[PDB]
Amino acid sequence: ARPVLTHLLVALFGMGSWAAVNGIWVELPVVVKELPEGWSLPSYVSVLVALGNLGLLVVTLWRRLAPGKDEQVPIRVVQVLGMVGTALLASLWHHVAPVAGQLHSVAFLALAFVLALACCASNVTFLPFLSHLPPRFLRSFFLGQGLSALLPCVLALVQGVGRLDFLERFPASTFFWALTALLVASAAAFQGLLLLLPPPAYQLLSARSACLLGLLAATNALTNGVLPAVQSFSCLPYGRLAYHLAVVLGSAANPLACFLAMGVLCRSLAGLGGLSLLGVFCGGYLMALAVLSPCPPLVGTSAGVVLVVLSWVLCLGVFSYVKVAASSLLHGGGRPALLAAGVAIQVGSLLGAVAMFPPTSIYHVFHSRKDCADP
Ligand SMILES: Cc1cc2nc3c(=O)[nH]c(=O)nc-3n(C[C@H](O)[C@H](O)[C@H](O)CO)c2cc1C
Ligand SMILES: Cc1cc2nc3c(=O)[nH]c(=O)nc-3n(C[C@H](O)[C@H](O)[C@H](O)CO)c2cc1C
Repeated sequence: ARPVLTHLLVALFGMGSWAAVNGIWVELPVVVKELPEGWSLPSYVSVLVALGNLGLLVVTLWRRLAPGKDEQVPIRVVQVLGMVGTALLASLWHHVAPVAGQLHSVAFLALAFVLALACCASNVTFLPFLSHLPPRFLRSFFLGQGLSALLPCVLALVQGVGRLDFLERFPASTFFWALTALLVASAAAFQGLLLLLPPPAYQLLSARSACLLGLLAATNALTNGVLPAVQSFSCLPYGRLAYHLAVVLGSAANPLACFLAMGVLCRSLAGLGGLSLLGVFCGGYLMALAVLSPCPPLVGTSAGVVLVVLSWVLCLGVFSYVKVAASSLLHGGGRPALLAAGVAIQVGSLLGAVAMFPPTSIYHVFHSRKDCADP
């Protein structure tokens, strides 16, 4: 009866989805300076988030053994897991211990693994719950899910991450406590959304429903496995302004794509194929730039900064739009159709991360750049 309030509440509910991982990733530079691992930490966090897909195996087993039980119990378990994990991370992130003879960060990595589990279960737990609503709220859900990534980047901007050795404006404790506040707000918004709602076969093997799952898997394998790995190697040779602009504008291109989808939405499979193609084009240009990390073409000229920022903006916006559109097309099916859309996203992301591990952590194909020097 009150559509704007429902839009706001579903937006906040969706915002509290992937905030912990998207905050850890942006905070990595402040933490790296103290931990004994060094700059090998982004390859540990990646493997942890890839292994976190065991939350699906637990959600499925609980949905099997308890067949007709309630549907809001996994949502609340995931929310409490996230809140308590972020509090414990804010409290005990700097404890090291000798494992295998080497000093290692056990508390940081264990809590990152728990948060990855919660965030991976959040998909197959939160997304199918929107079958109780008209399809115009999937777009608000995804807009909030994009704000989930946009807000920590602004927080790291205010903190002063990446200023080059200056001392930030506040330590990592304040950052993780702000993340805890975000997660509590999301839990309260979902509790209100529960008060707002009234008291209570041939498709899976079709070609039209496989053409959408393949698109979801491929676009998510690109956006969630490869770009987080080649980001710095692509953007760093062009300075500190290029890197900051690329990061912030790529993070802000998701909510704007979801707003544009709120405006007009595509519904033909061929249009989504074309959009995915023009996104893969830029996604491949970025990696072709990252392979030549020492000296890419057009370095030190104002053309390269623009040509490397616009690629990130275009890629992330196009893929977010295709995700929103394909998910809204599969909503006609039910909770079963929506459940299929989360599993595909997660399988694609897992395949992307597993495929990106060997070029990055085994053979070292990309070569880093020494600061204040032009090789
Ligand atoms: C290392 C890493 C792995 C991620 N994996 C996923 C993922 O599997 N699925 C997902 O929806 N988002 C994942 N994200 C976040 C994804 O970009 C997220 O949808 C947007 O950040 C906010 O929606 C990941 C983010 C990072 C930094
Ligand atoms: C795997 C890896 C990731 C890196 N990530 C960043 C980064 O995110 N931001 C950055 O400024 N430098 C990054 N660097 C470069 C790092 O800052 C560089 O080694 C030091 O500046 C050299 O003193 C990275 C280097 C490596 C090897």
